[PDB]
Amino acid sequence: MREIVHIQAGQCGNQIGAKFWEVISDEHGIDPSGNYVGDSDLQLERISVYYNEASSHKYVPRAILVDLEPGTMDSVRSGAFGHLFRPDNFIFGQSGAGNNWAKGHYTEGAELVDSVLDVVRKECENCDCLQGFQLTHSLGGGTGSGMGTLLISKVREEYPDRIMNTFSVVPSPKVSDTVVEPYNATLSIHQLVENTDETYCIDNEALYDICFRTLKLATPTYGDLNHLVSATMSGVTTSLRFPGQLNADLRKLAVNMVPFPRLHFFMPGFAPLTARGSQQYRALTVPELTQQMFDAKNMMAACDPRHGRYLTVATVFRGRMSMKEVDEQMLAIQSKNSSYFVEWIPNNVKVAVCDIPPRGLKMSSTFIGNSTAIQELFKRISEQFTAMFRRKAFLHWYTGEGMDEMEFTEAESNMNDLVSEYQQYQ
Amino acid sequence: MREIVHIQAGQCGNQIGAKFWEVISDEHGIDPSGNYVGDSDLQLERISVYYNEASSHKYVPRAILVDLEPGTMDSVRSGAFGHLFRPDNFIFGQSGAGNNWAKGHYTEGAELVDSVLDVVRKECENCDCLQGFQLTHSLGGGTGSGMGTLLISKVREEYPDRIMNTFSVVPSPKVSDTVVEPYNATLSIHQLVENTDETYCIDNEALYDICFRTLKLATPTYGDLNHLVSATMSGVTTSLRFPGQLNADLRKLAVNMVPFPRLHFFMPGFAPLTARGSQQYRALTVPELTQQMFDAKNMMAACDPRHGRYLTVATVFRGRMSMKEVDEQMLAIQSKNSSYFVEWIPNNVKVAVCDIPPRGLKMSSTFIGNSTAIQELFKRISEQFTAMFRRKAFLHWYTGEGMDEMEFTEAESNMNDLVSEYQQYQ
Amino acid sequence: MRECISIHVGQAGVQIGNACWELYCLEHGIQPDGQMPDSFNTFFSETGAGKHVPRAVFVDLEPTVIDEVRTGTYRQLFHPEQLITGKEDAANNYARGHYTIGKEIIDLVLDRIRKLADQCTGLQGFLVFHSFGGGTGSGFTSLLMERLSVDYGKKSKLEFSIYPAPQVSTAVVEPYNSILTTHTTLEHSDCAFMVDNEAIYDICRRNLDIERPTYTNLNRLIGQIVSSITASLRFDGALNVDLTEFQTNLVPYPRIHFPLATYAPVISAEKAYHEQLSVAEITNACFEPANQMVKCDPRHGKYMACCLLYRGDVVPKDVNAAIATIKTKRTIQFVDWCPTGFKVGINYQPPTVVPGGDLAKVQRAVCMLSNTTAIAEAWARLDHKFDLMYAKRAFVHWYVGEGMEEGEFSEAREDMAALEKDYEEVGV
Amino acid sequence: MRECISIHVGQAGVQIGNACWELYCLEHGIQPDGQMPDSFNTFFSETGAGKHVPRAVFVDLEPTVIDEVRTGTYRQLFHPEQLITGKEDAANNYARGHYTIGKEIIDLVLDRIRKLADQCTGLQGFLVFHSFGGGTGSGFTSLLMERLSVDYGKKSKLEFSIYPAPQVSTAVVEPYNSILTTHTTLEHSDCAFMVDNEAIYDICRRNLDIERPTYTNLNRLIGQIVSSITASLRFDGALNVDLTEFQTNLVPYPRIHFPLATYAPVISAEKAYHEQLSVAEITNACFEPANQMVKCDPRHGKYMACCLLYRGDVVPKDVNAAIATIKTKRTIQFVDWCPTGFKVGINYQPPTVVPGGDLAKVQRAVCMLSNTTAIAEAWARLDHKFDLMYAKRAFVHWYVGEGMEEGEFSEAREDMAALEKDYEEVGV
Ligand SMILES: Nc1nc2c(ncn2[C@@H]2O[C@H](COP(=O)(O)CP(=O)(O)OP(=O)(O)O)[C@@H](O)[C@H]2O)c(=O)[nH]1
Ligand SMILES: Nc1nc2c(ncn2[C@@H]2O[C@H](COP(=O)(O)CP(=O)(O)OP(=O)(O)O)[C@@H](O)[C@H]2O)c(=O)[nH]1
Ligand SMILES: Nc1nc2c(ncn2[C@@H]2O[C@H](COP(=O)(O)OP(=O)(O)OP(=O)(O)O)[C@@H](O)[C@H]2O)c(=O)[nH]1
Ligand SMILES: Nc1nc2c(ncn2[C@@H]2O[C@H](COP(=O)(O)OP(=O)(O)OP(=O)(O)O)[C@@H](O)[C@H]2O)c(=O)[nH]1
Ligand SMILES: [Mg+2]
Ligand SMILES: [Mg+2]
Ligand SMILES: [Mg+2]
Ligand SMILES: [Mg+2]
Repeated sequence: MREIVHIQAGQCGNQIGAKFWEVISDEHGIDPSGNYVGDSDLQLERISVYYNEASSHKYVPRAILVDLEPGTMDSVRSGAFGHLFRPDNFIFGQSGAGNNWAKGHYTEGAELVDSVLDVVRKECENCDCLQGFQLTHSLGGGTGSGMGTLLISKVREEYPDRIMNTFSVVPSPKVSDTVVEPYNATLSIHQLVENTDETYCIDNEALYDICFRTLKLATPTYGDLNHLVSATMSGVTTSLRFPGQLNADLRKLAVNMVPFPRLHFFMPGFAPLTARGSQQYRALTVPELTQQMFDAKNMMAACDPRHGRYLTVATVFRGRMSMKEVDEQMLAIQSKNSSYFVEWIPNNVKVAVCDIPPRGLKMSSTFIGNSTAIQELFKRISEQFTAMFRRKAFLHWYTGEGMDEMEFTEAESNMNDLVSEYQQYQ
Repeated sequence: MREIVHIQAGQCGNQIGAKFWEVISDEHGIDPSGNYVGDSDLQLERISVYYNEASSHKYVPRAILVDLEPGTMDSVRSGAFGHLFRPDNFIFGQSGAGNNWAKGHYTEGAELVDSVLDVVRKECENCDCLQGFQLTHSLGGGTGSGMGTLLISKVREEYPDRIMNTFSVVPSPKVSDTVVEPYNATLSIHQLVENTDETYCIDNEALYDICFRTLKLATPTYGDLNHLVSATMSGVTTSLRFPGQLNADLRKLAVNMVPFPRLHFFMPGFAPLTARGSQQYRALTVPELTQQMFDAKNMMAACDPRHGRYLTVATVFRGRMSMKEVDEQMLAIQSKNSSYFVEWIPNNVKVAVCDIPPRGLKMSSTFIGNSTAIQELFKRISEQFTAMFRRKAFLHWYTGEGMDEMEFTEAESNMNDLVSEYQQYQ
Repeated sequence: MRECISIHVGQAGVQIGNACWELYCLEHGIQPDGQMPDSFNTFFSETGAGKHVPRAVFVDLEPTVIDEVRTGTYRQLFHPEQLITGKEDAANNYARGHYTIGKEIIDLVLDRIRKLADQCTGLQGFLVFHSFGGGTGSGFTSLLMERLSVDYGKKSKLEFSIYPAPQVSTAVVEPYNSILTTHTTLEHSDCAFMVDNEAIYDICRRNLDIERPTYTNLNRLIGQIVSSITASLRFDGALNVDLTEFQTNLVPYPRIHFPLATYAPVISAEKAYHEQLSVAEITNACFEPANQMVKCDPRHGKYMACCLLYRGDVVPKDVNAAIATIKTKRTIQFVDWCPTGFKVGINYQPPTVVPGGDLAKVQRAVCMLSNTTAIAEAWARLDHKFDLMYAKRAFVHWYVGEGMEEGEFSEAREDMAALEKDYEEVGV
Repeated sequence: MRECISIHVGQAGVQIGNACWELYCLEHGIQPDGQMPDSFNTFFSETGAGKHVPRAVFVDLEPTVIDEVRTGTYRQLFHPEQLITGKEDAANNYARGHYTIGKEIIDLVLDRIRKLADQCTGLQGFLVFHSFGGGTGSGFTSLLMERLSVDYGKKSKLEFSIYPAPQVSTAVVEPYNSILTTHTTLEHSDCAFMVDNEAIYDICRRNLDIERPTYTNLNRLIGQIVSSITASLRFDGALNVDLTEFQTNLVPYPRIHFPLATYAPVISAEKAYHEQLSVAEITNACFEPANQMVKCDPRHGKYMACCLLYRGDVVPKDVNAAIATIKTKRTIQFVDWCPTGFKVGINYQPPTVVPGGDLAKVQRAVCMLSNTTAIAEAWARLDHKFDLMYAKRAFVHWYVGEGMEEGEFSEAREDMAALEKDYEEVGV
């Protein structure tokens, strides 16, 4: 019951996804080549959510690994824990898109799609009850942005009522690892608008900041950053994988957190973000966690929630707690500074409490916010697009792959509309 | 009771046949020169289906080995396991047909036939109850195609009510190992049309594909390819050689799978096609097997079942299973995508379940389909014939051996008729 | 006296027999050799000093299945000449079963049958096991039935037919075989008890908690039904029932003798300790569509005749009250021309438990034989199936080549149609 | 006779049931297996030699919670088919509970219910546990209620609804779910006893001295209330009360059947030895707003009907005097059209103590069921909450996409308004 398909597209997705798999396997007591080292019946009970079980009690992720560039695939396999993945779920093209969204979306993506589709169908028919999909990818590159969205579209055509989740990394203004990010982001976000139920917006800059100032680390690697993301991912789905006191699946959160179909971009935050030298000077507790979760510093999306308003917030807590305590904390948060909580939605807080905490720490919280402040992120991107598009810069590459001016205009328009909608409700 | 005669004609037949013998001997615990190393009474019980038993408990195949070219015979004997064959069952001419069907069918075949006939009569009279015949051969060459069909005709004259089976390799368009394949195929298929009860159509291209993409092998040899064929052969007749829960002999399948006398060309498929590195990531089970069997990838004939319809399908499963499970799977297959199942035949699935699985794997399936998609195979051949015949190319050789234009015309006409019939019922 | 003889035809017939006879041996304290460590006389004869032997005959136009019998746990129970085999099977061809291949073996089996009859003193009847879809179970059975009619026109003949539902069909030509044989069956059978595999499977998953039923599993249940049927012949009761009774009480009209058997309670080892096993409860279970052994649409039709065979510890008063309650329920419908619908039979033997079995020991059990108009629907669907296939002459060559003529099929179809019409009529 | 059956719907329904049944087992000397080492007959049936089994049914459109039941301390108490699960939950969507997902499971549960009824002799009623804010506890419950109405229009049906106060809300769409379900509930429920989490929490901190209450903690208290309610059915008293009585005595008017239950005394192990536990004292405690299980503004309204269920050692005279005293107090107001406001019930059983519990053993206890006009305020606030959300069509897409139409909401709102008006009227 309630079984999920994972998908990883492009470089970022593949690496983040790997990390996620490492984490969740660790949580459920699974070794890399080793079949089972779990300590508890509970872990065993819901292995079938994310895994399949071959002969002699082996276990294997319902995960699909996709990229137009062969190299990253090589890296993934070459890592320790690489033997756990079914070899038939490695589905890569021959030549990479090279940060050309159009290539991702037309020339190579189309050629790639069929194999992917077949594998997804196979995965579906294998299992009794299909819940949802989880895609990890970028909006800044050609493959993750272009092909990913195509894939999503295809999926939608097949199963209209199933859940679509995406964990999407986003562009930031000061740090651009590609000059054509405005275009790439724009095109892909349009596509997302129509086919996703919930989208988790994640910024690298924010992550870096967190690593530097909160965790007090001088040398953050990508892996470290990815760790947080992995943790967040784990947190979201804890309700499906463990018996709690109050349980909230993917669907539940979606229903709770989306007042209008269009506005389904969630800003995740996480607690507690402790440092190594600094942890022994804290009393581990509900209120502290709650206080941490609503700081602008712990928003993984680089937007200030001070300049917008929360429509809705979902709080998923792990470890034993007093539900009453949690509720009182929530109340305190709401009444004290209701300045950033929308009046027409009376109670803006959703709570889920799951009994099994992550490995390492005794109590933890994941915060998922639908904030009107997210419009700010889109605005900068829009501005950048405008700046580029007026001079027709770099349009020629996109033209060369089938694209035409009209599409760009339309996507931008859509984005603008979205922005306006967010503003209106603020 | 229920005893069979095996025959191998031409190069392909001889090699495939050898492989088959190796397999079946292995299955029933027989060593190459060694009399008996079997582990079970069951094996012993039905040795007399395929074997004879000389003094001191020796065992010998009811197999006949035929070729116009002496060389292949030499190869067969020279191989390990070559001492098991009775020396009187090696019946070869002096000079090979050289891909001239007419030579195979008139000049040398006629000279060869009498000895073969005598040996077959000897084999028949020796045994209490004669069930059927199994011929392995090609349609692309002179001996397998021409002489084989003559032999078949002769057999028919003798015993009209006995079962005729043929395992016939077929030409493919991109890969032609002879330029005169259209002619050879045409002439032999005509002959088959009138005298065979069931014909198993097998393509090399398909086999190659399977070896490359499914088994993930870089260097397929002929032996490897032949292995699959051998396995298929073994699967067909498992009902005669073992006690099951549900049993289906040669006759049973024939009755079940041929709605009209003319349409007796079966497309075999097999499961599971596992790779060496890839096997440990599968839960061995009925549903998986069923899913594998109906993929276009696992059709040994290079035709797409997506562009035709199944008239009938026979499924032979080996190893312990839940019959109920199998039936439910079948139902699922039928109702879900009935798009390629003929309406006038209500239940298009035949099931046989035999308790003894092959050596190596724990559960396995053989699929035998009567698909209207087979017309496609004939069509290309017909086209090629038309292309050649208009310019009168290579006709002269055939003329030189007694043949005349009329025969060609007639065979082609027959083929066309056959094609039409398949279409009509689609 | 009152002895009864079992005939097993084709694979289905044999394997059912295997279970049944095993069950019987366990019931009467007969070890698999034949020694015991009277009542049982009706099924087992005696010869020698202490050895007991089944009055049974096994027929198959192929040695495969019966070879296993010859070399198994029960090899010593049967004398070798009560097992007849050796030849080519009727390859799912009714015609072969009836004409070509039936012809060669008939005399031998008939002689055996006669011998068995002669051994006994005034046996009541014959129990015939087979499938309708098999060439042997179809064609040969009819031939055998004919022979039996010829020899003993008077005596009772009951059958257990394995009937195919279209969704769980395992053979291509099931429709032809079923129709042809059914026509022949019609004139010479006193009643035929239909069993559907699908229903059995359903029962296994829901009420026995087994996801993967084998054929072996299925047969046990069937054997239990048989036991329930014939227990009144083999044992002392409070109120008794015989083979003659069934014919009398289930057949309003000559042609309408195809009733369904249901059984309860069907319980796993685990579920019993949380079970108040009531007489009323089991009766209730008996009339619930999920417990039917044929998938028939029971609520749409009406019930014509119903026989309830209880076994174990029972208070007749309680049974009566249960019956009354059932009658009082509105949705269950009896035909207006029969006010009183239940024949009731009681047996002091608790039903038995098979070593390594699926079924829990129970203290009260019931087998209901019930005749409903709804079963006509099954025939209608079969006829529909037949009609399309016939339309294109699909698979006709096989039958015509075996000495069967084409108009025969048409005749059979007509007969079936008439039968269907009859059910429609009597239900008014 | 007089048996009663418990139905547990959704997570809230299940977990409450868990505590309740545990409590019951402890009360009647039933170990967690099912053996005892009659009175209890009204809640437990018997089957087998010595094993006792709950007349209870657990329903959830998701396996999570009920899986724990299956594999816990009380795994052996329930037969597996009284636990129904397995599917996608109504994701806090009333519509899913009622239309899409309720449709698939209803028949199975209904059959079970019928079976349970049939096992018993003339059961009085049903006890239904659920939340209003859950998609299952809202949508499914209404559907179930409908079914029950259809089957047994006559019989009594009581419910325990977990009602949400706006300040301690844990779900976004609690207002929609509550309103829709409440309308449906209105026509088919005899009375619904509201419980507020916040109130419980308050009680725990003040009178049990626990700063950190878990859900597990809360449920114990609720179970005690239930026990108090049904003790008169299960035990010998001096003056008795039944389910029928409650309906009679609490409902002046068809639509006005939403009374509050309060309980006392609620004491830690420590505080008891400095406690003069008086009959009068507990009565007094009963009418003090800090002891209410719903936060309602009790002093502003008037009391319409009040049932006092005493258990333990009690002198009826003392109770009478206490009642008189209460009446004499000026601030507590009864409606002018009812002079005599208290139904009084007595039970010789001391309430029980749970191993590892929070509650002290007491010799006198009381559960008061009281109907006040003040509870209308709760509905008003809920309606206000609903009204703003509705205004922008917030979260409407989820409901419309599940086969629920938009005017329905409006209708529900109207109904609620009318209900509110009614309370205002009857209070004059
Ligand atoms: N959170 C992370 N973000 C990353 C990581 N690596 C890259 N990125 C971000 O992703 C952006 C580009 O994504 P990719 O590297 O996957 C390039 P993509 O495969 O999407 O298309 P091509 O460039 O055509 O291959 C880049 O601008 C970075 O901001 C990582 O390990 N973690
Ligand atoms: N499946 C296999 N097919 C083969 C094998 N060897 C050859 N062939 C196919 O058979 C075709 C010709 O068959 P043969 O080699 O037996 C030539 P044949 O003896 O039939 O007549 P002559 O050419 O007159 O000797 C050739 O075009 C190939 O496509 C084999 O080992 N396996
Ligand atoms: N209930 C039950 N049905 C069976 C069993 N074995 C086969 N069948 C059914 O019988 C039909 C197949 O025919 P068989 O009983 O094998 O017929 P046969 O008389 O042996 O003749 P052939 O099938 O031609 O060998 C199908 O409808 C099967 O579902 C069994 O053990 N139990
Ligand atoms: N008193 C009490 N209330 C509970 C408990 N668990 C959940 N609730 C309340 O129930 C509501 C949430 O609905 P659930 O009972 O989970 O509803 P459900 O029927 O399981 O359906 P979903 O919530 O959609 O899973 C909230 O108002 C909670 O405060 C419990 O153990 N005790
Ligand atoms: Mg890349
Ligand atoms: Mg050659
Ligand atoms: Mg058979
Ligand atoms: Mg729930």
